[PDB]
Amino acid sequence: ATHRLLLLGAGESGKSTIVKQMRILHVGEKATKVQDIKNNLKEAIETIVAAMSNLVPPVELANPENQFRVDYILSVMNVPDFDFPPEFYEHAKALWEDEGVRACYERSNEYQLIDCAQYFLDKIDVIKQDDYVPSDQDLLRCRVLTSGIFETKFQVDKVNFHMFDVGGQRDERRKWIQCFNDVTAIIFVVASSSYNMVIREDNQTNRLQEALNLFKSIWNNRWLRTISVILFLNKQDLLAEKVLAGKSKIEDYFPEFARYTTPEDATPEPGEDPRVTRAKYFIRDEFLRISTASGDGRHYCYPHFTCAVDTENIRRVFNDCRDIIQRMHL
Amino acid sequence: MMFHKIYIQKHDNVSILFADIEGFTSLASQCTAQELVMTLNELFARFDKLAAENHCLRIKILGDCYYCVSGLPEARADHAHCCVEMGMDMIEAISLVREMTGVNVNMRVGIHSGRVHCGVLGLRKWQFDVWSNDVTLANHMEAGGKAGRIHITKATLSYLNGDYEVEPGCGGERNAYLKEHSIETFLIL
Amino acid sequence: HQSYDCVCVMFASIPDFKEFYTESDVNKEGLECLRLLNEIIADFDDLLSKPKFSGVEKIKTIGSTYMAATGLSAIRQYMHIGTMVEFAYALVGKLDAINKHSFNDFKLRVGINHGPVIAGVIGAQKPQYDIWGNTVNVASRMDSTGVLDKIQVTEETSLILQTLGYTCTCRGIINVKGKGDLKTYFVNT
Ligand SMILES: CNc1ccccc1C(=O)O[C@H]1[C@@H](O)[C@H](n2cnc3c(=O)[nH]c(N)nc32)O[C@@H]1COP(=O)(O)OP(=O)(O)OP(=O)(O)O
Ligand SMILES: Nc1nc2c(ncn2[C@@H]2O[C@H](COP(=O)(O)OP(=O)(O)OP(O)(O)=S)[C@@H](O)[C@H]2O)c(=O)[nH]1
Ligand SMILES: C=C[C@@]1(C)CC(=O)[C@]2(O)[C@@]3(C)[C@@H](O)CCC(C)(C)[C@@H]3[C@H](O)[C@H](OC(C)=O)[C@@]2(C)O1
Ligand SMILES: [Cl-]
Ligand SMILES: [Mg+2]
Ligand SMILES: [Mg+2]
Ligand SMILES: [Mg+2]
Repeated sequence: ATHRLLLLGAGESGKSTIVKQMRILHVGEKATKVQDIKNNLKEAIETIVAAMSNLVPPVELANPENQFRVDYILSVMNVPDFDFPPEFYEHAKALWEDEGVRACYERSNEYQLIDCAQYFLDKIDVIKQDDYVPSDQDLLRCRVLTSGIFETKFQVDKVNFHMFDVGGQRDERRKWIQCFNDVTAIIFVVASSSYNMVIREDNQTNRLQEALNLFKSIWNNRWLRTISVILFLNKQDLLAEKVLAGKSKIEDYFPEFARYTTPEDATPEPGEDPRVTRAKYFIRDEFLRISTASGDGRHYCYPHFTCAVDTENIRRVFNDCRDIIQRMHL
Repeated sequence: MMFHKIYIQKHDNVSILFADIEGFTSLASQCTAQELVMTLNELFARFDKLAAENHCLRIKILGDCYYCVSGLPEARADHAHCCVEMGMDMIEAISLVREMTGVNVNMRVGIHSGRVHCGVLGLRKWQFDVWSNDVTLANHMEAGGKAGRIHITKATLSYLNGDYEVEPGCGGERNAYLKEHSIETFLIL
Repeated sequence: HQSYDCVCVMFASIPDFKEFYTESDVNKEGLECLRLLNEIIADFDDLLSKPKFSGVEKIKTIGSTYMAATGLSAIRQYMHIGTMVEFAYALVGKLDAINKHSFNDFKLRVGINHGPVIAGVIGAQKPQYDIWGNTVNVASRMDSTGVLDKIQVTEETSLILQTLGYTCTCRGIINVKGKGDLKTYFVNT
C-alpha cells in the first residue's frame, strides 16, 4: 500500500530538511554539496557584517583592526564564483571571533539570516580543509532554497511512501495545488522558534503569523476538507534557547501569551523547563484553535513537537505518523 | 469528491492537425454576412466527411480554424499518415469551394505528432477538446505555415517512415514560437 | 439557423494560464493543471444557473477563454447588455475566489461588444452551436488587447452602458484587423 505525503509550510520551515532525514533513515555524493556548505558559511558571515552598521543602534566591532576584514567580506560579497581562498576562512573566523560581530548575531532576528549560521561558523577550521568531507549532520544543516516540486520515493517495512517537497516561499505556493488531488495526508511544518522574526518576502509579516494564516488557508481549504494534517511544530531546540535566554519575550510579539497558562494534558519531555513547556504548547494550541474551528470531524489534526535536524527525533515522530496513517486507515 | 470529477485522459503517440482559411477577412469583406457562414459550413461539411475517411477526428471548429487529430479514439499506430492525408484533402477541398466563393482563398495546414490530454472541461455546454504542449506546437505550426502546403514537425516526420517528399519549412523564421523552441520544420511536397 | 440584430457577446480570458500550464512528471504531464482549469470552468458555469444570469448562454470555451452571449432568447431593449457586464464581474468574483484556495493570482481579461450575429449550428459530423457575425470578431479582439481586470467596450457599447449607470474611460485607439482602427473604452468600477 503506497502513500503520498505532501509537506507544506512557509519558507525555511524545514520541509527539505525532513525529506533529508527520510533518506538518512529509509534510503559519496557529498563531494557536490560541499560547495553549498561553503556558500552558507559565506552568506552567514557577510550577512552579519552587513547588518552591523544598518541596525539601530549600530553595532561596533570590539576590534578596530577587524575593520579591514570587514572590508574584505564585503568586497567579495557579490562576487560570482568565489574561490574561497585560504584567507577567507581566516578573516571570516577572525570576525566570528570578534565580540561585536557576535553582538550583532544576537539580534540576527532584526534582519534575514539563515539558521545554520552559528552551526557552520563554529567550524570554519573544518570546512576549509581540502579533505573536508561533510558529515550527515552537515547536510541536515546545509541550506538550499527549493523551487518547484520534487518527489522522494522511499520504502518502510515493505510499504511505499512518496514524499513531496515544495517551495515554502509565497511565489511558490501556486505549485502546491498540483499535488492536492489524491494525497494521503499533509505534513505541515512550522518554525516554532521563528516567532520573533519576519519573512524574507516582505520583511514585515511575522514568520509565525505567516505560518498560521498559511495553516488556516490549508485547513480551511475547499480541496482539503477531508485530508488530515500532521502538524510538525519544528525547531523546538531553537525555540527553547530563545525562551530560556529570555531576550525577546513572547508576550511582546504575541500578547495573548500573557493570559496563557500551561495545559493539563501537557506531557513535558524529561527535564524540561516549565517556561519552555508553557511556550511550546502555546504555539501548538495556537494552531489547534485553527483546526478546532472547522473541519467537522471530516479530517483531523495531529500535532508534533519535532526537530528536523535530529535524525533521532525524526525517526521517532515519523513512526507516530506511520501509525496514524494505518490506525486511521488513511 | 474534493475536486470535480474530470473527464480527461492522456493519449500518447497521436498526430494533431490545424487549418486556417488564409485571408478570411480579405474575403469576409465582399461576401454577405450569410454567404460566408454558408461557405464556411459548406467547407467544413466536406471536411468532416474527409475527416472520418482518413481516420481523423474533428475536434472543434473555430471560425476559419478547423482542427482534428488522428490516433483517437482508438489508438491507431498509423496516426502519422492520417493527418497528412487529411491535410492533403483539405487542400484540394478548399480549392473547389474557392471557386464558388468567387474569391482568393487557401488553407494553411500545420501538423505535429506527440501526446495529448483529451476530454471535456467545466460542466456545461461540453465540447470535446485536446490539451498538451504538443497541441500548442501543432497550432503554432499551422500559424507558421505556407498557403497550400502542409507544415510538419521533425516529430511528425519520424512517424511518416520516409513515405513523403519534404523540404525545409524554416518555420523558425515564420513563427516566433517555433523560433523560440528551435523547432525543425518541414513542408510536404 | 436565424440571425439576431442585437446580441451581447463576451470573452473572458485568463492570460496567466498558458504559463501556469506545465507538463512535468510531478503534475501527471499537465493533468493536474487542467484539473485546476476544470475547477475554474466549472465554477464559472455555476453562474449560468443563477436567476440574475438566466439569460446568459455559454457558447463554448476556447483554451482558457470563456465565451458567453446575452440576447439570444429574443426574436430596456439593451438591458441584456448590462447583464453581460454583471456577469463579467461574476466571473471575476469567482476567479479570485479560486485564487484564495490555489495560492494563485489569476486575473481575468474581458471583451464585451454587441450587435448583429448569426446564431446556428455547423459541422456535419457532430453539429455544434455557435454564433457568427463581425460583432463576434470585434468582441474577441476586444479581449486579446484588453487589460487585466478591465472590461473593454466599444463606443456605442460605452454609450449604452452610461445610459445604464456606468462610468467609462477611453483606452485609446486599437487596430481591429478588418475594421481598421477603432476607439475603445474601459469600464470603470
Ligand atoms: C465581417 N466578418 C464576419 C462576418 C460573418 C461571420 C464571421 C465574421 C468574422 O470577422 O470572423 C472571424 C472570427 O469571428 C472567427 N472566429 C475565430 N474564432 C472563432 C470561434 O471560436 N467561434 C466563432 N463563431 N468564430 C470564430 O473567424 C474569423 C477569423 O479571424 P481570426 O482573428 O481568427 O484571423 P485568421 O483566423 O487567422 O483568419 P485571417 O483573416 O488571417 O485569415
Ligand atoms: N537548529 C535547527 N535548524 C533546523 C531545524 N529544522 C530545520 N533547520 C535548518 O533550517 C534551515 C532551513 O531548512 P529547510 O528544510 O531548507 O526549509 P524549507 O522549508 O525546506 O524551505 P524551502 O526550501 O521551501 S524555501 C536549514 O539550514 C536547516 O538546517 C531544527 O529543528 N533546528
Ligand atoms: C489551456 C491550456 C493551453 C496551455 C493548452 C493548449 O494546448 C491550448 O488550449 C490550445 C492550443 C489547444 O487546446 C487547441 C485549441 C486552442 C484554441 C488553439 C488552444 C489555445 O491556443 C490555448 O491557449 C489559450 C490562448 O487559451 C492553449 C495554448 O492553452
Ligand atoms: Cl515557518
Ligand atoms: Mg524546501
Ligand atoms: Mg485564415
Ligand atoms: Mg481562426
